[PDB]
Amino acid sequence: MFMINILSLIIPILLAVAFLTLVERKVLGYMQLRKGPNVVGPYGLLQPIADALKLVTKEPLRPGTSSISMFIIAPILGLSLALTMWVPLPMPYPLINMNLGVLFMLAMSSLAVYSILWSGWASNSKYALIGALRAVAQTISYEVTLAIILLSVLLMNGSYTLSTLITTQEHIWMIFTSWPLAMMWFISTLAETNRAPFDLTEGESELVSGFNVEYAAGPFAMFFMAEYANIIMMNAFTAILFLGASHDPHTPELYTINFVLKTLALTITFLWIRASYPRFRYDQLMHLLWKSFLPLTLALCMWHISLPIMTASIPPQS
Amino acid sequence: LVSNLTLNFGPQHPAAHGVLRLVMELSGEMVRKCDPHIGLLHRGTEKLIEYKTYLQALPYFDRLDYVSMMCNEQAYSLAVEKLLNIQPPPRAQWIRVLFGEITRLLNHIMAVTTHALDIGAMTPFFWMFEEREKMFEFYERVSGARMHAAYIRPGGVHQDLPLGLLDDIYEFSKNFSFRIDELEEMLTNNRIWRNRTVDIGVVTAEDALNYGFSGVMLRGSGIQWDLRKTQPYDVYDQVEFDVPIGSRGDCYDRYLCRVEEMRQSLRIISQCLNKMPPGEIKVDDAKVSPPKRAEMKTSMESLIHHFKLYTEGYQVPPGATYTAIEAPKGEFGVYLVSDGSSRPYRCKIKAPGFAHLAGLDKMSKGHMLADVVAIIGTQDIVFGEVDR
Amino acid sequence: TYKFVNMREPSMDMKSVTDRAAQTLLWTELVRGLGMTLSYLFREPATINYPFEKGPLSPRFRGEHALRRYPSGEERCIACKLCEAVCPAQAITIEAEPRADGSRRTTRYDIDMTKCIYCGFCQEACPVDAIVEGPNFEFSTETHEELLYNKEKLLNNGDKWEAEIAANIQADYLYR
Amino acid sequence: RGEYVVAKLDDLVNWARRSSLWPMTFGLACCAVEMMHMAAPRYDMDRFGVVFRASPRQSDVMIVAGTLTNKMAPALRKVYDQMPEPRYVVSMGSCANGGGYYHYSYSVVRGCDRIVPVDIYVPGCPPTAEALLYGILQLQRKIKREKRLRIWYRR
Amino acid sequence: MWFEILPGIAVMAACLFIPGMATAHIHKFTNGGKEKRVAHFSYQWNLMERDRCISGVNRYHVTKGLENID
Amino acid sequence: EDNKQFFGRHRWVIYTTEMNGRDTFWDVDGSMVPPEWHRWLHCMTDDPPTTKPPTARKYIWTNHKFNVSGTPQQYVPYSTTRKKIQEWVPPSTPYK
Amino acid sequence: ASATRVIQLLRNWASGRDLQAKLQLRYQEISKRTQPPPKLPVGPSHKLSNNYYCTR
Ligand SMILES: CCCCCCCCCCCCCCCCCC(=O)OC[C@H](COP(=O)([O-])OCC[N+](C)(C)C)OC(=O)CCCCCCCCCCCCCCCCC
Ligand code: SF4
Ligand code: SF4
Ligand code: SF4
Repeated sequence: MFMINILSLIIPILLAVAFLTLVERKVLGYMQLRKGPNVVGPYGLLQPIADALKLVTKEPLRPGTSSISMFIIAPILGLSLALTMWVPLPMPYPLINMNLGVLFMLAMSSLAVYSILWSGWASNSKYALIGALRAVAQTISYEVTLAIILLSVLLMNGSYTLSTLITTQEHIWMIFTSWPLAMMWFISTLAETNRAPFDLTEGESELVSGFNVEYAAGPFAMFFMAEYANIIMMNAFTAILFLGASHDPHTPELYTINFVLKTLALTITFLWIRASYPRFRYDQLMHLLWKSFLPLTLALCMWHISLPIMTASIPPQS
Repeated sequence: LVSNLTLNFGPQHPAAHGVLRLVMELSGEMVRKCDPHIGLLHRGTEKLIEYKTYLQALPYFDRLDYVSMMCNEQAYSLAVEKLLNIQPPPRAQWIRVLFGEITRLLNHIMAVTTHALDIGAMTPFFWMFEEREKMFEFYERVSGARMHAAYIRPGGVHQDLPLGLLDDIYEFSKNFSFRIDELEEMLTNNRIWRNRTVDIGVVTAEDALNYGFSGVMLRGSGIQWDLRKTQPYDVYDQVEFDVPIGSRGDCYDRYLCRVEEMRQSLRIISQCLNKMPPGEIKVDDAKVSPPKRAEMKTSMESLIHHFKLYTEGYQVPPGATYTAIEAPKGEFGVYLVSDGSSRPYRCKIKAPGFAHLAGLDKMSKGHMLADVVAIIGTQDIVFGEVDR
Repeated sequence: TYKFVNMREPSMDMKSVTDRAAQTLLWTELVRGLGMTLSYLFREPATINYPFEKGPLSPRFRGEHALRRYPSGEERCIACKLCEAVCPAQAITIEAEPRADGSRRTTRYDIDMTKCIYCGFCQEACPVDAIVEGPNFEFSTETHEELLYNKEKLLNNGDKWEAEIAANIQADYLYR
Repeated sequence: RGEYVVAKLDDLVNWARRSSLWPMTFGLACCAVEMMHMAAPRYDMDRFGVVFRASPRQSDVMIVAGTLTNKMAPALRKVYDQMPEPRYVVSMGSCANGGGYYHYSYSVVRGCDRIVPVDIYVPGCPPTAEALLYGILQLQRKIKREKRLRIWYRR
Repeated sequence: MWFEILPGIAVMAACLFIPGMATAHIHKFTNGGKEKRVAHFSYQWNLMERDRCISGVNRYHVTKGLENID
Repeated sequence: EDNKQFFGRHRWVIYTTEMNGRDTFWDVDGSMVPPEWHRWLHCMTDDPPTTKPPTARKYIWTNHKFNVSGTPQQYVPYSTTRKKIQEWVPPSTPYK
Repeated sequence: ASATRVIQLLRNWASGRDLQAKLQLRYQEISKRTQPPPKLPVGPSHKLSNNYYCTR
């Protein structure tokens, strides 16, 4: 039965990724006075299937200068991390219930930077390596703000347990208590998934596709699935962290509906950023992180350590 | 250990503005020199023109700056008419100015939206390419072709406007400023767009003059110079408009100049619509402009002149001219040599993009790799006229 | 006359500086951009349902070529070669001779449609409205050879499209 | 017999391959702007599943939109070789078709089909965005009638 | 127009709803119709281990009340 | 036609399912529109052939044909001129 | 032009301007695709006398 739980978690997530491709294309199209996929199936509903089928029957050109061991290990690591990021998530009850769930997510997402450091190195070409190094530096630099923002927010939670976030946000959203940290967290999440003006590793008009140039068909498809799973997962984490839904122990379907709707709204906002802004330069986003986000994050961590102590509002640790 | 990355490639790159090989060495992150390698769209246009009659050479100019077709053919027509010592009729001149400003709108839409798309703002491209499609419809309604009209000819224009065209041009123009507003609502004040354009590709006014720059690349640096005002052609002296002038000579100032030029193009188009005069649309001299088909099928002289103009062409008196117009991309000119026959002896085409791209190395000094994409976009470059 | 595009200095008082600080820290112009895209999402798209819906054209549109006839069925082309003389791309190849009935008619009339620039100079030069550019624009081919048109091909194009070619000509000949 | 299963599988794979025709932006000259007009909202090539793609490693069709010069032909053949299979080439415009206005030039290759095999020849100078869209749908119908698995079953 | 994006969003919503509902219902099924007991600390684990021992059926969730002894 | 739609969508054709011996339930294309309706469909005029029929000619095709490229009905070019140089044919009678 | 009042209000607010008066989609405001025949004027030298080509 637990195996069935794992399967009924993984497979719907991959399906949601597949149709997130369609949803993103349609949202971009309608923001651009066009339609997007509306021919292949009703309202493009069979388009993700067409993409998945075409990709797995397309020739996966592997580079002659590629260390194939890591060339295939990188997609495995990426997709395995992208899937395992959902196992502690408290759609009302988690698959895996840990004391340190958000710490587990921080660690697992920090292991995901290897899939770029290994793909760029394995692909050789002597230039995709530079794009991979830029991506890794961006990822590790925004890990700092992710970690510190999570630390400051959880000082109202009292623990690293994600189920406790539901209890913490019973009467009020955590957004009303930490909105500046919410904006910085949301932009950090944007930057970590290489999205929006932070998509420097796959700049369509900067370096064509960067670290993913040599990957084609199948491994490219799995990398794409990993990225979109990470996008939906990060938006789910954001919804649980800042927009906690009311929970009825006798009707958890209500919480699930609430959470899914809020996660979809945040994902649609992620696609909304993509259609509205130009692209940051690499040094420009590094400057943003290091000289704008980091000082405010340090100050707000200070503030959120001081605040529960000076108001006798320290949460329980149980 | 000096291993400055010599990435000497990028033609297939989507931001290469078509076909461009860039030879680049970087001192780490920043550009040390740019070496544009052009000729990937050199089709021998200037040699082919020597084998073409004067009428036969006109369609070659549609395909030089294939974003500003009617402006190129206007420049060529002005040169040939100057050599012929003939004058196009007033209605033809007003039509030429109106469609030159429509063409400037088309070119500026393409330039600004592709610049933004290269930077990473893809959305304004589609909104404005719908307006571009409508102006393509105007082109096709006047000439039968969406892009390469071949409509403006030495002597005037090919045929008159169809009934109801001015009404549709008025309907389009009365709504276009709202689209410029929406384009500015996404770019002008955006802290990311300005971060990618402010103080990027700064060129000194004197250094802009000495490098042969023209148009927005001049007025971006504050130089008060516009061919439509200083050296007016057609009926441009009878139309009122403003010349937007920059102050910092960077990509952002040039972008603002192009947007305000779109607004002033709308302003000119309004007067062209309101002041279109009656009359013929080609010079009433059948030894230069072909007669009406009805006269060709009825009158002996008209038939003879139709035959000769469409087989031999008109003879142009011997001489050479350099005539230039204020094209949407800068000063577009031609040095046209005539030996007295019906074919040009020599036709050198002056394209502003040639001199502008010659200055890419200078303007990219001490800038990152992502800034060169912006600097190419701000020099708006069509390699059909760079390479000819 | 001219105008300055970026010659405004920002005001430096309490209220303006606070306005700019709030714009910096609360991302208000980024919110304006989000609003513009959101407003475009709720606008009817300009897309047409091709091929069930078609882009609008005019009678002057220059598409596929055709050779025309008189109402008697006799060809209009009397092989003057004016179109071949004027053709900017030298896409027109013509051979002629007296026909068995004595008429001045072509025996070869080729248009290299891959040499053609579709300028319409041939139909301007023609004194009898024999060669025209028709309304057809959907004639892509799977091989290069089907785009090297024959006299038979062009006459079949004329017989195929004459019904609408003649209507277009009647619509626009008074401008010519 | 077992030829019905092979026919159904071929139909499935050829529906998936023509429903996701991802082309490569080879914009050489004036034909490039009519192709981004077919990209524009009025025609919206994305509604057919025809996306705006990137590096040839994820492209299924090459669109040669513009004049190919002698200086440029080796690069075009290089990127054609780098396309994974199945791959198709659409020649758009007179210049790419057979040289066009510049057919008799010293520096212009007379038709891209001297360099690459071409599947569809789209005529016009330039072809209208609707003409290019017609060529794209015609290419889609070419893919629909391929019989790769039925060829294999009778080998 | 924009409401034709809704089908893909509905498919996404169903695919995202499935995991949470499945987790809740599997937890109810395998824990005696009640919520899966949470043991973050050794005291809760010891509570569950005592529960398993006294149930007689080696299942912590079979709850013995005052009907068992008193 | 639906004149309350915007220009370019106010007119459309629902193609036939069968034309010239070819099934066209799923496989349609713009070349299937006959020239009489081609003018109205692309808004070159405001009048359909129902109200303003084309002029009848005895040489106009009575059966419109779509693009037959890729079919055995495709056009293949050939020289339409006759041979220029006539060779000398030797006598059939030997000299010896 | 088929958009409901509520959707029109939402998009007017989001864009910050009343976009219903300047719709980018054309409607019955365009000119008829069938027009009356023209009658174009003749040039200045369409004269029967006082028109020798050596003087022009
Ligand atoms: C009693 C109360 C005590 C505590 C008080 C706490 C402080 C309250 C006041 C602080 C307000 C500002 C908070 C931090 C804001 C960011 C800081 C920063 O550097 O900003 C400027 C920075 C840098 O701006 P800049 O570039 O103009 O300035 C840089 C520095 N100078 C001025 C010197 C040039 O900008 C950004 O961070 C831009 C982000 C880009 C992406 C935009 C995304 C738009 C969409 C957002 C949607 C909403 C997000 C959240 C969604 C929901 C999530 C749950
Ligand atoms: S349209 Fe122009 S290029 Fe084509 S055949 Fe006629 S004259 Fe020659
Ligand atoms: S088609 Fe017209 S111009 Fe050409 S040879 Fe025949 S009659 Fe002369
Ligand atoms: S075919 Fe015509 S429009 Fe296309 S690139 Fe060649 S000259 Fe330009």
